[PDB]
Amino acid sequence: KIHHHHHHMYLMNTYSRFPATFVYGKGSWIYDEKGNAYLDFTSGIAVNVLGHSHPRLVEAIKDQAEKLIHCSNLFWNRPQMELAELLSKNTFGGKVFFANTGTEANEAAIKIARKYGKKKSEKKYRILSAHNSFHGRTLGSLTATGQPKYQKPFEPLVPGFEYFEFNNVEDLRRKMSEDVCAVFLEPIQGESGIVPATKEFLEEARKLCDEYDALLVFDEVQCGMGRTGKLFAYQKYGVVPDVLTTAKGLGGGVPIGAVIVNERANVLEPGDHGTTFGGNPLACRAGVTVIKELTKEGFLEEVEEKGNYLMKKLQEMKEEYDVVADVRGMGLMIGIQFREEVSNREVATKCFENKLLVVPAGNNTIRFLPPLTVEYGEIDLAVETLKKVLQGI
Amino acid sequence: KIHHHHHHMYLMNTYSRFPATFVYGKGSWIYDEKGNAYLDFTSGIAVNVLGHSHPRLVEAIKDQAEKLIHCSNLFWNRPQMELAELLSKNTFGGKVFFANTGTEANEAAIKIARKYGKKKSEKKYRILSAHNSFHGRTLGSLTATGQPKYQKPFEPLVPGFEYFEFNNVEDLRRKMSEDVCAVFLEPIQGESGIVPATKEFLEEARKLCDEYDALLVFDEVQCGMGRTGKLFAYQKYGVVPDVLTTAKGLGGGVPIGAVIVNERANVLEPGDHGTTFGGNPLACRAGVTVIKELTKEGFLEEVEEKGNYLMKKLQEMKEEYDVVADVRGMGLMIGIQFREEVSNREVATKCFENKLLVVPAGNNTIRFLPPLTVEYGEIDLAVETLKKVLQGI
Ligand SMILES: Cc1ncc(COP(=O)(O)O)c(C=O)c1O
Ligand SMILES: Cc1ncc(COP(=O)(O)O)c(C=O)c1O
Repeated sequence: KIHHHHHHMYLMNTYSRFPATFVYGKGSWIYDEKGNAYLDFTSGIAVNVLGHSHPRLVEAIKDQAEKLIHCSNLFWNRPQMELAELLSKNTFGGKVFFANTGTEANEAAIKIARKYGKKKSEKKYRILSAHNSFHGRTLGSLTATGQPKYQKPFEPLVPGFEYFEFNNVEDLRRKMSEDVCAVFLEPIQGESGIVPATKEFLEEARKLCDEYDALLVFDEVQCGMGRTGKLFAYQKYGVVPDVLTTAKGLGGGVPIGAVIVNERANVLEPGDHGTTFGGNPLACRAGVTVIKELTKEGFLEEVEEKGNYLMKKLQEMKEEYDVVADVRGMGLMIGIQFREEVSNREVATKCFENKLLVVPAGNNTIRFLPPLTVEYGEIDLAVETLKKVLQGI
Repeated sequence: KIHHHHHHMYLMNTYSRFPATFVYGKGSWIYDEKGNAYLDFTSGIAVNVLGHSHPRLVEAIKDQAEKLIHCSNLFWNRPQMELAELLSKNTFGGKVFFANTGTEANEAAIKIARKYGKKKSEKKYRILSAHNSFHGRTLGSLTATGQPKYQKPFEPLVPGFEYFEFNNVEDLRRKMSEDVCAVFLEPIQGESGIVPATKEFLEEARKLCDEYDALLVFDEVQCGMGRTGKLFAYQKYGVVPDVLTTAKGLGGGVPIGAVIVNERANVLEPGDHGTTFGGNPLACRAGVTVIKELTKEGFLEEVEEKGNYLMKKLQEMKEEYDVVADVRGMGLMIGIQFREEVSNREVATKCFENKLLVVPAGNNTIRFLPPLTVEYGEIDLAVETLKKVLQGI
C-alpha cells in the first residue's frame, strides 16, 4: 500500500526521483518492495561509507538507542566527547563542533569566519567561494554555493560573497583583499561533476589565506571520511586548512555533521552558535563506529587500491567508447562525462532499468559513489552494466 | 573512561553546560557516569516527547536500523511516505518536506515564502518576525530570529527582514506591506521565556496575511508535537497557518524536522531545495512511532490534564513564594519567572545540585519541559524540589 505511485501526493515536489520504493539494504545492494536487488553505486549520495546497514554500525545504533538517544548540549555525553577526540586526532588536532548536516556544518564555518574577521575589522566579512561549488541549501550555505540557478528564487541572499574560477590561481589571487575573512573550497567539486583541485591551486589558496589573514575552509562533506583513500582529501593533497567541514559518510547513514578548527579559528564563545540535536549520543556513536572502522590498519590503503582498479577499468572504457568524453576523480569518488549528444540523465535512467544506481551531476556526468566496502567483483559488475547501457544508447 | 573533566578540550566552547556527563536515561530520569539519577524536566529541550529511550521508540529504531538506514531522496522509502501521510492527515491536510532540524525546517519555510512572493513581484521578498523570537542559528533562520545579540557578530545577514513586537497588533499592522511574503510567529515564544500569543493577535496575523497576500508561518518547533495538549498549538488557538514548521519532539530524540504547506504555499519545484539526510527511513520511522503514540485515543487529553495539574501546583507556589513573579504557558510547556533580585541561572544551578534539571530562558525564567509521559508523582517531585531550592535562595 505505501508506495510512490500512491503516496507521492503527501510530499512536496522538491526532487526528481528514480521510480523505486526501497525497503531493505545490505552492503552494496538495495531492494525494492518486490525484492528486486539493485547494485547501489550511489551510497545514498556518498553517505553509506560502510554500505547499507553494516553489522557493526547496526549493533552500535541498537546498543546506544537502548542507553541514551538525546540529552541536549546542556550536558556532556560520552559518544560526543569520544568522536570529537577521534576527529581531532585523525585530522590536524583542533577542536570540534557538531552539527547535523553538511549545510549546517558550512553555516557554522561561515559564522566562525565572520567572527574571526570582525575581531580585526568591521569590513572583514567578505567570503570567497568557487563558481560551480556546492555548499548547501540553507541561506548562508546557499550564498556560498556558486550556482545562480539555486540562488535566484531566494534572493536577496547574504551580502559579501564573491566567486572565483576553480583551479584558476590568478582569478583567486586577484579577488583577495584584506576584507576577506574566508575562502571556501571543495578539494574535489562534487555536484559540478567531480572536478579535483590541482595541488598547485590548493597550495595557492593556503598561501593567500596566510597573506591576507583569511581562514581557509575545506568543505569535505562529499570527498571526506575515507572516500579519496585517505580519511580526508586534504591529507592526499598535503594542504592543511584552518577549518574543515564534514558530514555525509561521517555517520554511515545516521545524520551528523561536524566542523573542525585549528586554534586560530577557535573564536566562538558560549551563546554564539549551537544546535538542539547536534552532538547527540546516537549520531555520535554512529560516527565513532565509522571512524574506528575507517582507521583500522589497512582499510584506507585498500580503498585506494579499489579506487585505482575502478579508475583503470573506467579509463579503458573511456578509450573504447566514443560517447565517453572524460573520467576523473580520486579514490572511490569518480565522475564519468558523456559527449553532448548523450544525456547523463538518460544514461542514469537506463542504468536504473538495468539495476545499477548512479548519481547524475553537472557537466553531463554521472557519479560512481560506491560504498567504501564495495567488492572488486561489484566494481566489475557496475562497469559491465554501464558498458551494456552505452552499447544500446 | 571518557569524562568532561578531560574531554572538554576537543570541543569548541559554544555552550554553557551543567557539569554532568550523562550516560543512560529512561523516561523522566537520566543518570551520570556514577549512577546518580536526575529528574529531567528538560526533555533535552522539548525533544524527548516520550521520555528517554521509550521502549516503543527503541524497538522501532532497532528494527529500522536492521533494514535500511539511508537511501537518499533519489528514491522513495516507506517511513518517509507514511510519516508525510500522518503529518498531512493530522494537520490542515497539506504536503510535507523533510528536513533534519528546526533551523533547517525554518530555512525551507523562508525559501517557500520567497518563491511564493516572487511569483507575484520581484519586490515581494520581505519577511516579518517578532522581537525576541527564536527560529534558529543558520543564517536565514538567524535573520528571522529577533535577537540582535545572536546576530551581531555575523552581520551582514540576509536583507529584507523586519521585526514587530509579539502580541502588538499595531506594530504588526505597521510593518505589513504588499512587499511582505511571510509573517513568522511562534504560537508560544520559547527562548524568550514562554510567552503565549493571544488568540486576538494570531487571528489578526491571519487576517493581515490574507489582506497583503503573505504566508502565515507558525514555528511549532518547540510548542508542537503534543506539548500544549493538542498535536499543535495552532489547533488550541483555532488559527490555521499556510506553513507549519516542526522538529524537536517529532522524532522523540532522533534528529528530524518538517515543513507542512497548504496548496497556496505549495510552490517549490524540483531542484529548488533539498537535503541529503532529510526524510531518511530511520528518522522517519522514529517520527511515525511518535505520531502514532501521540494520536492514540486519550493520550493528548491526558497531557492536557497533566498540564492543568502542574499549572495548578505552580500557581499555588507563585502565590506562596514572593520570589516567583509569574508562571505561564500551556500544557507541558511552562515558564517560571523570578523577581529581578533572584537569578534564573542560580535557581537552575541549585535545582541541578538537587537532582532536578530545568532549562533557563529569557525574562529571568526557568522552563519546565518534562516528557509528555511524565507521571503525576514526578510532577509533584519536581515542584517540591523547586520549592526547597527557593526556600534557600
Ligand atoms: C560539498 C558539499 N557541501 C555541502 C553539502 C550539503 O550537505 P547536506 O545535504 O547534508 O546539507 C553537500 C551535499 O550535496 C556537498 O556535496
Ligand atoms: C521555536 C524554535 N524554532 C527553531 C529552533 C531551532 O531548532 P534546531 O536547534 O533544531 O535547529 C528552536 C530551538 O531552539 C526553537 O525553539
